[PDB]
Order: sequence, then structure tokens, then C-alpha cells
Amino acid sequence: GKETLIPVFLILFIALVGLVGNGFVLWLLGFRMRRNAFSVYVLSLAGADFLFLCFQIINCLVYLSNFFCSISINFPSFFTTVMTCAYLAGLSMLSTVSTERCLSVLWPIWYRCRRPRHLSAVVCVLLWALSLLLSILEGKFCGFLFSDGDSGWCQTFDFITAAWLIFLFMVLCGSSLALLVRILCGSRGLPLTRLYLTILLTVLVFLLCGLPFGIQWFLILWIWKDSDVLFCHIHPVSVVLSSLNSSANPIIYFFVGSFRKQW
Amino acid sequence: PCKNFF
Ligand SMILES: CC(C)CCC[C@@H](C)[C@H]1CC[C@H]2[C@@H]3CC=C4C[C@@H](O)CC[C@]4(C)[C@H]3CC[C@]12C
Repeated sequence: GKETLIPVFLILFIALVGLVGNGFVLWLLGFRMRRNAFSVYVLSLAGADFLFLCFQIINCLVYLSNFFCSISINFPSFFTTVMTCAYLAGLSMLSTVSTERCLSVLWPIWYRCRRPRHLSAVVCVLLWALSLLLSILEGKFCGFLFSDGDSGWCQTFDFITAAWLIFLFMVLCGSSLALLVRILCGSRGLPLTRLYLTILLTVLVFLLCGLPFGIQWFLILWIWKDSDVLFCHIHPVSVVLSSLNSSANPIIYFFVGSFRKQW
Repeated sequence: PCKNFF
């Protein structure tokens, strides 16, 4: 009732801020600005964040509508799976950005010369395809499509997305660690302080705001089986942190990188 | 469905 309403206003505000940020990033990198090999990843991450933030706006707006106006807007059940696809694709883009930075620092000669030009596009397409495959197959077995599926085979396939999520986190932490070792061992001209500050900032953002929604939604919910406690308190906060993470992602990745020279 | 829903 009232205890859920106060997080939901935070959801709509943070979602609107991240919405206008992701829209600006999408428009700029699509049309106005020249694209690097790396800019494709930021564009894809903004696109993956868009769907998730728009669906958060929908899911809070109809909660306002149901609470005050009581219209009882029942939804199509396949919104959840495309929202899950958006979330997983955003996290995959985060980890792939980290690995691309590590590959650039470790092998500079290969990254300048021998790197294929469409490698960023093919990696983005493959990770989006794998995210969509893990999303709809979690959707069909758990009832978030036309047909309904068994809950017993739901948890077998849902834990696969959780294991993939933990692997996707360990890839981000492992690759950001190797870059730090390389720049702290024998790198001369780089700005070290700003560099480890921004790397550590991305690591804490991805661990504290990106992970908890997925962890709680998939792996945590099934194992705990403490329904009264979990939904009322844990769930509202989990969405907000994950929603917050999507909003802060354009600011961290594109706007700090691009608009630094302007201010 | 099978899931709690949000
Ligand atoms: C196989 C299917 C699921 C992929 C389609 C995913 C859709 C939703 C969209 C979201 C953002 C899109 C990407 C946005 C940016 C570019 C850069 C462009 O130079 C190559 C295409 C590419 C990489 C697009 C590929 C398709 C894409 C990833």
C-alpha cells in the first residue's frame, strides 16, 4: 500500500532521468557524432537500457493508475521477458566494454592494426542474440508468454541465467583487474589516479546496482522462499537499484568521456 | 504464472 508507493515515485523520477539521458545518447551516437569501434558498445548499451527504463516507467505508471483510479490495466505477459532481455543485454554490454578496454591495454599493436572493423558489431549482435535466447526460454517455461509452463522446469533454466550472470560479473571483475595490473606495473604517460578511480567506480556500480536486481529476481527469490519478507521489503529496493544503474550508465560511459572537453 | 511477478 503506502510502503510501496514511496519507492515507486523514486522509480518514475530516476527512470525519467535515465530515459532522457539514454535518448540523448542514442540520438547523438546514431546521427550527430562519428562512431569509433568502441562507440557501438555505448550505443548498444543505451539501446538495451532504453527498453528496460521504458518498461519501468510503464510498470510504475500503471501502479499509480491502479492505486488511485483503479482501472485495473491487465498487461500482456510478454513484457517481462523483453524487459529481462533488455536488462541482460545491458549487463553484457558492460562486461564487454570492460573486456575491450583490457584487450586494448594488454595488446595495443593488435588493437590498432589487426583488429577487424566489424568485430564490435558481431560481438554486440551475438550477445544480444544470446540474451534474447536466455530471455524467451525463461519466458516460455515460466508462463510469461502465450502458453504456460511448469515451475519445476522453470527453476532449472532460471538458475542458468543466474550462473550466466555470475560469470558475466566475474568476466568484468577479472578483466578490469588485469588492466589495473598492467597500468600499475609498467605504464608511463597515463593518468593513473583518474584511471583507477573510473575503473573502480564502474566495478562498484556494476556490483552494487546492476547485479542486485538480477540476483534477487532469479537466484535469490527461488532459494530463499520467504515470501512475506522478500516482496514487501526486498523487491522495491532491488528494482530501484537496478533502475538507478541504468540511469547512471550513460553518464559514466558516454557523457563523462565525451563532454569532458566542453567542461 | 509460475513467477511471483513484480
Ligand atoms: C539478433 C537480434 C536479436 C539482434 C537485434 C537486437 C536489436 C534490438 C538492436 C538493439 C541495438 C542495435 C545495434 C545498435 C548499433 C549498431 C551499430 C551498427 O553499426 C551495427 C548494428 C548495431 C550493432 C545494432 C544491431 C541490432 C541492435 C543490437
